[PDB]
Amino acid sequence: GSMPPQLHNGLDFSAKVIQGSLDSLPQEVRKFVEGNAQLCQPEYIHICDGSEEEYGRLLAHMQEEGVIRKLKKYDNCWLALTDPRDVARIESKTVIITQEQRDTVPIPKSGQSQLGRWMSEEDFEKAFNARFPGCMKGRTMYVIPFSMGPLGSPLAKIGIELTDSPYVVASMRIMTRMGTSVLEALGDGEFIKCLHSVGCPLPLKKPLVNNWACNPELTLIAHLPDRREIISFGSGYGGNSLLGKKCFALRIASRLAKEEGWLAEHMLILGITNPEGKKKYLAAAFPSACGKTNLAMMNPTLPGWKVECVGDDIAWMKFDAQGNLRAINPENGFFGVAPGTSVKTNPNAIKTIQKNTIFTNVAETSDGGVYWEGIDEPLAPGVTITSWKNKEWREPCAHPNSRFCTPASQCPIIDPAWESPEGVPIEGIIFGGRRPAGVPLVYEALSWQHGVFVGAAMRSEATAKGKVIMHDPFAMRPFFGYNFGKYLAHWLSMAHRPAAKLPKIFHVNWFRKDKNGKFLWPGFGENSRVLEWMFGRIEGEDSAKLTPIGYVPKEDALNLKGLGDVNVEELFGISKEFWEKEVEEIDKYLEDQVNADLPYEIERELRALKQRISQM
Ligand SMILES: [O]C(=O)C1=N[C]=[C]C2=[C@]13S[C@@]23[S]
Ligand SMILES: O=C(O)c1ncccc1S
Ligand SMILES: [Mn+2]
Ligand SMILES: [Mn+2]
Ligand code: NA
Repeated sequence: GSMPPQLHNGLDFSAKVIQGSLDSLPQEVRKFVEGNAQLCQPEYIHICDGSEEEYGRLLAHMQEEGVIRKLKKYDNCWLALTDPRDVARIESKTVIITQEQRDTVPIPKSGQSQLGRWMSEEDFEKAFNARFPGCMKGRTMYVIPFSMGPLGSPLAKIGIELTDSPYVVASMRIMTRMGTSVLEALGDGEFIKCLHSVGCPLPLKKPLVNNWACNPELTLIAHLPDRREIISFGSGYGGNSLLGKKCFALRIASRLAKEEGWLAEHMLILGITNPEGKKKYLAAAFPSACGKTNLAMMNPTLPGWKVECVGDDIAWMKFDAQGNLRAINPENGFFGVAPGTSVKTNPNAIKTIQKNTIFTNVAETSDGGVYWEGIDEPLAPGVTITSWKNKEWREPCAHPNSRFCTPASQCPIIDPAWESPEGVPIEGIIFGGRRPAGVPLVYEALSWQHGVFVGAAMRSEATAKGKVIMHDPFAMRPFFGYNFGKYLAHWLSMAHRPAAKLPKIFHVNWFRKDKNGKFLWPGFGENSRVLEWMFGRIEGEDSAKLTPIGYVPKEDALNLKGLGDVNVEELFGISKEFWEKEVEEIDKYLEDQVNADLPYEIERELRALKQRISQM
């Protein structure tokens, strides 16, 4: 873009650019970069090109400043350890700004909304002014041009993230498509404006802990959908700082999707091929605490079946002119929870993460390897462990929210269409939650409307003493870009869309325990048997029986060959007393939390379920 006019010498930042050119940027890109540079006062501006050279040098530099360590056991893998105050998304400091609160969250009947956090426009200007002026003093402002989705896909959308964190740059290179080709594709078009800062201008006013710059007290993750802006301050943690992911691809994206006729959801996408050489794509939404990544990369136990991964976290879906629900994975990598990852739980992840992968808050072995709880692999004596707190270890060795951040292209079961610009046709949508009692292994919704209800009704046992069953509709509770009632209405409207081929909707539960606490289902790759049943159902097979909660596998329909005796009686048991309570808790929840914005059809599904249960 062109040089700003000025009476002095404070507005044109061209002389501080150390890679790239303000002149070569599209006009609105320069205005976004230069205006924030005027505000944040970085020492330098680096316009990222996405090259391997850039990446390699940025890593080595972080290595030089003690901010990351090379993991010598592996091929180009790296470890970051954070300030223990900056380890996770902070929901209570995550907000969406709109003129009217009701556009962002429903106004609850009696309680506080659990479905979002609204902040007023005026409150946010004050909060911004108290954080961003001068915040990058002494630092480089990196400019990251990025695409969500395959470059050029009709479903893809472009952002520009400004950040003062090299860690965010490196991770965005993995988790998005980043660099010069994006700028060239963008041209004079529109882009989501993403501004991030760790909130630690130099000279530092407060102690730097573990060489991890952050500002926990002023952490604030804000979304301004009307301005097409995401503005995030004080956290380097991925869900807070990698703005393409939750901020853009769920919060901003879900609101855009509502307005444009598509869906942005917290779903994995997998492709499954059966022994008859037929392949289907499925999407699944489980709470953050559950195992999307494991299901998306499942190694099936059933012979002749194959599972391939399109994505493990976020799906962008649009019914096309032909009525097919086409989906893309808008991301470029996997930002997976490391603990619990083993050759038994996810052998394909184990394979993926030994090259070109950045790990955060895991333990390090003395031979330059990684360790965490649940890795389920012994260490040779001699090999010692440094914890994620940078101390010798024999409390966990890795933070429970520690991560790997790995390229999608490296997954040995990555689907051949995982980057196809047209997306993949979704034929089933799976909801699920961790339920120790009452809820069967699998059931199928009676209708589209019943299925949307099933999404809305999702509950799951929270990670621990005492247990709590929390609501998490569509697995979107932390992620709604707008009023949940209106999101319900948007999903319900798909039934009325000309030509739409509405996928079958299922609900799963791998967690049911019997009368004495015994797991009723062995899980892992045996979950391929559930996927088999769903596959058949989608093909029209007569393999279901009706129950009050929906369809379940009829007698002998579920493939149990090789498993022995399975207590299907208890696993598929439906208790009237459990379901009476369940429907009441769902009622109370929807009435309070959705209130005047609850669609008629969802109230009707509630009444119908109540009625079916009453007739048991
Ligand atoms: O089990 C368990 O855990 C399960 N199932 C189904 C679905 C989902 C889960 S977790 C989540 S989160
Ligand atoms: O909380 C989430 O669902 C999540 N999913 C993937 C990667 C990071 C996060 S913060
Ligand atoms: Mn997620
Ligand atoms: Mn309708
Ligand atoms: Na560190």
